[PDB]
Amino acid sequence: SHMSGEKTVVCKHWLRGLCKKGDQCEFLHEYDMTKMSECYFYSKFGECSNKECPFLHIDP
Amino acid sequence: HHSHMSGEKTVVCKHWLRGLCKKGDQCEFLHEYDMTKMSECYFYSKFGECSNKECPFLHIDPE
Amino acid sequence: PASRYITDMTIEELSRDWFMLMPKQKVEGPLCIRIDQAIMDKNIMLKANFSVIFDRLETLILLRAFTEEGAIVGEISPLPSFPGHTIEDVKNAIGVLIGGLEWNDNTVRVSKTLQRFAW
Amino acid sequence: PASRYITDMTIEELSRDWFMLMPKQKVEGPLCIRIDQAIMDKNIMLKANFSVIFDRLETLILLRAFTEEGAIVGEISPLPSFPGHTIEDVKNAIGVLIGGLEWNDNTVRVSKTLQRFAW
Ligand SMILES: [Zn+2]
Ligand SMILES: [Zn+2]
Ligand SMILES: [Zn+2]
Ligand SMILES: [Zn+2]
Repeated sequence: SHMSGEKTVVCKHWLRGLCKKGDQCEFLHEYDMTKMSECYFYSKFGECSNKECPFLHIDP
Repeated sequence: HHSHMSGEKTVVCKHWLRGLCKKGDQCEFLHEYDMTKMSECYFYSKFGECSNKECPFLHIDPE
Repeated sequence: PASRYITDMTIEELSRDWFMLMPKQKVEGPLCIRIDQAIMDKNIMLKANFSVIFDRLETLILLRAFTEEGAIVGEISPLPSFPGHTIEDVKNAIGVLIGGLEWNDNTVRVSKTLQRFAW
Repeated sequence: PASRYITDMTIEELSRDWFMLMPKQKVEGPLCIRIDQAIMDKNIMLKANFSVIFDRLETLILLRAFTEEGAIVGEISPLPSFPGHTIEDVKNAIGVLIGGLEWNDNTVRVSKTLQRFAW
């Protein structure tokens, strides 16, 4: 690999324009639909109202 | 075969639903949650789709 | 000492019924947690009515999350079919509620009484 | 003759890419309208870059809706394929965008140049 290590999760704050860490952020500042964090609502409530939710809907 | 009301409010006040209305009983719209009197969904109407799986507003297809 | 009641909410705030655009409800132990998934980017304040004994929260009556305009966006309430709950059940539920609000980019504050008696 | 150009947006604002949690996109005539259905209760300002002729907007380059924090939550852009749209096409699109934003309880204002030449 060309990188010493790699980021694994897209920054949700950056997605909404709420990140001010720029390149110093620990999360990815690129939209990669396959590296989005887990949906808090789907995890805690077992359901999510957004038909287009981009966050991971994990199950048992 | 007799109606008690002279007329009735036909659509729920969306502002009231979100606490953005101060008109109370005097509002042009209904201040009670009646799922059968909800207004039309602006997004389903102008865009033909809506992201809320639980959208309470009317989704009317181009007739 | 006899139990004493903390009442962060006014009679109106406590009795008001509120609307959720994207309803979320979870039964956690003897408590029910509700939150509107649509609510984002607001300054939220958690207020609660509850009894205290020995400077510790004893029984939760009702906890609600309010925006600066006074609108309710979430709440934690005891389930009727349960004989009771503990401060531990309350803490679990508050964590779930605060977590959802934070996740939706809301800034969350807790009443001084809740901070004092629930911590 | 090469018409005058109005630039409400900086090169960065014009070049930035933005994200919609609940994407909504509509192609109306020679223009594309985008809006995040998830954005609510904010003060929004419409800014645009466009050419003017005869004291009115002539050709829209790009129009974006900004929150007070500078975040983009909506947009009207010409389709690549076309060099031709009218000020009426632009006004129609603006009305659709403003309508969606106001429906979501956002307070919408338009830049002075947009007021002067188009709205
Ligand atoms: Zn970041
Ligand atoms: Zn989700
Ligand atoms: Zn009303
Ligand atoms: Zn809808």
